[PDB]
Amino acid sequence: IQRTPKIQVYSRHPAENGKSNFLNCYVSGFHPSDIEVDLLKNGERIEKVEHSDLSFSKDWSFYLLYYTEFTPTEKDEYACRVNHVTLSQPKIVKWD
Amino acid sequence: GVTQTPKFQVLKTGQSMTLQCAQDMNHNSMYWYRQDPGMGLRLIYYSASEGTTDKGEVPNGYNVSRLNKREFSLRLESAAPSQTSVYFCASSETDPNTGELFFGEGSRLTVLEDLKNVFPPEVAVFEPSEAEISHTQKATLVCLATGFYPDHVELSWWVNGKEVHSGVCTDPQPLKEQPALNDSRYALSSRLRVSATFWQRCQVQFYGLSENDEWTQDRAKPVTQIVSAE
Amino acid sequence: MRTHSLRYFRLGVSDPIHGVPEFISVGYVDSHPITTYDSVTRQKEPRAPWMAENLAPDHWERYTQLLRGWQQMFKVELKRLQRHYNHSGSHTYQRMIGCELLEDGSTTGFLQYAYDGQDFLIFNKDTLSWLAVDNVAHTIKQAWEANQHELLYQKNWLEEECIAWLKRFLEYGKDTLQRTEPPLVRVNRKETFPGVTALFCKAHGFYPPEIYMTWMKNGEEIVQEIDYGDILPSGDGTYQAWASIELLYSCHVEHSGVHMVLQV
Amino acid sequence: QNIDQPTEMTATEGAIVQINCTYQTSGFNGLFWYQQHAGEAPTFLSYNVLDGLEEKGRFSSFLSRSKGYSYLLLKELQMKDSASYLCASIDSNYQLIWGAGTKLIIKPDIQNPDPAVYQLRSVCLFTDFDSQTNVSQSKDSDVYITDKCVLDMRSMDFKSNSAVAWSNDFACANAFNNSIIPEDTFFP
Ligand SMILES: *[C@H](C)/C=N/c1c(NC[C@H](O)[C@H](O)[C@H](O)CO)[nH]c(=O)[nH]c1=O
Repeated sequence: IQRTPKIQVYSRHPAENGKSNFLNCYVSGFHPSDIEVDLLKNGERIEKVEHSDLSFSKDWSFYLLYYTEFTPTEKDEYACRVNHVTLSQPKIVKWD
Repeated sequence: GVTQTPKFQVLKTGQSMTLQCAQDMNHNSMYWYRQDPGMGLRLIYYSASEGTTDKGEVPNGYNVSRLNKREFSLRLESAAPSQTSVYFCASSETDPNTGELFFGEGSRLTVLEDLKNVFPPEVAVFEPSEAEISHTQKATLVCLATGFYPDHVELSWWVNGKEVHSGVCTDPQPLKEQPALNDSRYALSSRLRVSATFWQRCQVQFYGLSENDEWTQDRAKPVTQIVSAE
Repeated sequence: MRTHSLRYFRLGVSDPIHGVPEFISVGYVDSHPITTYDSVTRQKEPRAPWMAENLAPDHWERYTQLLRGWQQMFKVELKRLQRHYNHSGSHTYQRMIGCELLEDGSTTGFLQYAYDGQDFLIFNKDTLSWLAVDNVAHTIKQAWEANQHELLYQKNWLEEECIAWLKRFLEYGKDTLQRTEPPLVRVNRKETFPGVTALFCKAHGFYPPEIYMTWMKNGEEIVQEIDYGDILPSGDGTYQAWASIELLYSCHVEHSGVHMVLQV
Repeated sequence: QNIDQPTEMTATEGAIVQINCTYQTSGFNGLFWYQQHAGEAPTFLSYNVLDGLEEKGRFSSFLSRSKGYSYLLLKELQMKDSASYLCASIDSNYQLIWGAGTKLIIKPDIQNPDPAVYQLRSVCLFTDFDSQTNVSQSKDSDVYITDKCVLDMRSMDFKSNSAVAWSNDFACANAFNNSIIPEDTFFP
């Protein structure tokens, strides 16, 4: 029984174009532990990405938090690219 | 179970030394302890599982090596008279241990400045008093192993080629022949009691020097030997 | 105080993927990671500054040796599980031990194991027995249950020693674990699909993570489908959540003993 | 921190003895009792972590986690019970803290006492006294006196007490003068 990661892309504070913020990507509910996560800006991987350590759930699944400091703009499209054994191809999840 | 060697050892200040320990039980945890008079066992070094060791309460003057899952050898690099103690090697299934801690036979190690005072004992047997035989109808033989150093002896009583235990009493600690002196030699008494009609050998095993120990004295080398009286 | 908890996790992976450590063991006081150990570092380190400050080297020194042995037992226990199940390749072994010190002073204790991210063995400290999910778990159960000393010790740890550590850490991290950061709640109304009006109750910047949120109609609870948002970390030690309805209505929030009502 | 038990305890054979052990530790993961015969390796007697009394034949172990104490109860005492009894507690960091040990001395039940000092063959024997009398050490450093020893003649179901005095002035009559001996001591 392999469980696929639940990907949630959200901001620290209610987003406002031009106002400095943090973009978070919370990958959780997966099994096994081997996960690959990257935060994207218009398709390109962000290098300045601070993340949490692999954390543990009571249901035996695992969770993580990947985050980057960003300034939302109308022009700019953010996303979170994840890969796991359950995934045949890395899953890109666009930020609403 | 836990096999630890040697039972006794005489060292000169500064001599290297290795105590061996091996376990049959497939235990993961192994421990090296010392037992000193007046205080509780003191952990020297321990191995929680194969591939790790760590300092105990008294690690100075020692080092260990967990050779494999079965062997845990202790090492005294430069022996010091403070290291004169009884070393116990122990093992347990896992660490932390909530089960039986298995102990090795023990290793009596004595560290001295020089070996010039190491002496084997003199063994003498005293026949029962005619008075006791007529008053109690019992006969008490007495044995004295005297003038030995260090306290590395094992007294046994032998009635007709066979060792005895019934009617036997050996002192649990030897007496210091010169109590004021730091290197006092030892004296140890034993008593074997038989009936008057049964009356109508004392064996002491001294653990001293070995071949490797250099001896440059006029008197005979105080090597490991059995001293007797009949 | 509110409900607080202590937990220690262990993860054992057979045949790992080059980067993945063979063993990892992490401790938490609630949502907070406090300790970490792995087969790569081969050391127990703090995961909170207040852990580093309040525990002397002898604590990290000892528990590091303990964990190396625990790491070894996990490798053997996983290999043996695979042998029973007749399993090849990479498989996982997990353990969770812990305790809760409830709002009312009452306590709870747990110790359970899992193979391939699924419940394997579940300890019952009240009956001093192991609950086996299958016949492989049953064989390990019969074996483990043979050592009454270990079971009794496991009960004492969970019931006494665990709560005692949890109480220590709560004091160590008093400024963090015991603080209360009230939520910033707002209501968002939107004409979505023609007719459908979606009301969003969104809360943010609150600590502790445990928040209650619901929607009510005319004063009574909604007999309609409320969609609930997960309590997510904001990344600054605070949390965010939400609850929506398809429409008078009022949003009800309880967080850390304070009730809140937001009418539309 | 500190594990405390008595240094020594003395009881009569056939009676009961309770060896107490108090642990003043930073946390508690179990308490042990080990037996150690003079000049031998220690051996596991018991392990107690939860509250209660546990019987293993003539030996019983009790623990009170609240009271921070445990005892070893030895019933129907035998001469073979003469050993040291080590207790050891596990702290919250899982480290064993050992007590100094309790030397248990068992006094034999001497059914027919017959105190006497005999001369062997440069050696004086003090024998057949009751377990109540005590042998004191030597005054002159030229004279050597050994403490009381107990021999069991299993065949004749007879136990006896003996002290030995030897020297290089020394006479048997004078041999045990530094000790309080029975008034009825036989001097042949
Ligand atoms: C620092 C104290 C890390 N400890 C640690 C523990 N500690 C809890 C407990 O003593 C242990 O689980 C025993 O085996 C209970 O019988 N547990 C753990 O799994 N990981 C740790 O890092």
